[PDB]
Amino acid sequence: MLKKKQLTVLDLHPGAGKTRRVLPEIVREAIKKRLRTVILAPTRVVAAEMEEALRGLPVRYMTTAVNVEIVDLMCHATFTSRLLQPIRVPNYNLNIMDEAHFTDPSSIAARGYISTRVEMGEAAAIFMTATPPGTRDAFPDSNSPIMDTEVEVPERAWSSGFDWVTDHSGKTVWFVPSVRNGNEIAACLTKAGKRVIQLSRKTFETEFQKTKNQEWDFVITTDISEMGANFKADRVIDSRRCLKPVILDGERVILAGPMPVTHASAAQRRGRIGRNPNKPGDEYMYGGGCAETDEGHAHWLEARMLLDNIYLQDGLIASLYRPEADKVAAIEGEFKLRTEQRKTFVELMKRGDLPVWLAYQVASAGITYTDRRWCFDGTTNNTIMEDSVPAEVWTKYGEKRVLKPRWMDARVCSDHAALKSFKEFAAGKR
Ligand SMILES: Nc1ncnc2c1ncn2[C@@H]1O[C@H](COP(=O)(O)OP(=O)(O)O)[C@@H](O)[C@H]1O
Ligand SMILES: [Mn+2]
Repeated sequence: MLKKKQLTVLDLHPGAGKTRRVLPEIVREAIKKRLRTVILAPTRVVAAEMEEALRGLPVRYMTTAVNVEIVDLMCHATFTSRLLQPIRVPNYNLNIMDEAHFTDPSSIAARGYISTRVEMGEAAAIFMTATPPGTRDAFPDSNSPIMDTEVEVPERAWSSGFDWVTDHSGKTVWFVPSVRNGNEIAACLTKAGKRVIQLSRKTFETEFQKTKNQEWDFVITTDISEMGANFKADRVIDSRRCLKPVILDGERVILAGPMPVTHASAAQRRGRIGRNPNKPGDEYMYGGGCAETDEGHAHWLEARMLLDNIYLQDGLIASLYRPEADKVAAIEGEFKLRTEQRKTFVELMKRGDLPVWLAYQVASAGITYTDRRWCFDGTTNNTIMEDSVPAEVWTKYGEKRVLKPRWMDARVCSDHAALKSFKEFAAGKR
């Protein structure tokens, strides 16, 4: 697997031991061969788990998530961020991506960068995932048999007709299509006397610990838990539905759907259970079919925005990883920014915590990071609502204004927490 100019897809079925058994073997061999190696973990939670699997081995943990060399370990997003910034990144001879199905824009971009370096003959790479891009198998092998049942799954509060949900006496991981939908289901379950933990992208690294430290009956989670999150559960309830960010008329981003998940997403959701060879009969209840909803999904356009701004060699631009390259229609290099606008782009995404697409619109317009006039001078149909009335903030000048951004990205106000963060941004508070 370790030879140069080779990209290996390590696609053992879920729970087969890719992360805990195969990975340390790979690391020991890479150290013996003096290969400069990067290990890419999807989340800080997984990075901390990897330190336990890699205990003893000389690995530099480039994250504060690990309380503790020619092997570096960092998060997917950190790798892509460092490539975008002036910071020097080693030309790693061996690039290991764990949970390489992650569809975050930074993860897609990292796969494009790594796979291009391999294609140029400069490096080796190992992509670890049970569900490579394009998988059509929602029901892969597992360590113990799974009971699969197609069934109508509630997506709103319910009173009758779903007794099977609450009659269960084990622990359930329930994949919902959005934070707001999960809030409603959570409230309904809590009213029925269940103890519920909710997880989403921005709360995961913090709230996941409650699944170890607290008694719980349900974990209500968005698709973030598709990325190596381990639960001691015996049932998965899968709405089989997700929101799809879509760029409309090249001018705005909406959150379309909910709509079907990909086969890979469904397989990863189901793959939370059936992982213990000593506990057969975990249950997977699924509420819809699968479809290729990554086609036209904004994350792959946003990956091209990132990759267009990563230096590879002179003027060349890395391509997306071939199996996922057709999921976006874009002109190669069309998002490349000059030095100063690229710095603004990066700052809008990191400190600004704006979605990639929105950060690009602002930076490519020549706006500097601290200049928030664009948050207020949009068209009337770009007005953002809070509790059914136009949302308002005090500008950094002390004037109360309606939030009406020049470019509208639905992800800045899809839940209360997102809106709170964007209001603070519009006010100049970060
Ligand atoms: N902390 C742990 N202690 C013991 N076994 C674990 C632990 N975490 C995961 N496992 C088990 O180890 C096996 C392999 O896990 P893993 O390497 O994560 O599989 P994969 O990466 O192929 O999905 C699975 O059966 C999983 O349930
Ligand atoms: Mn794994």
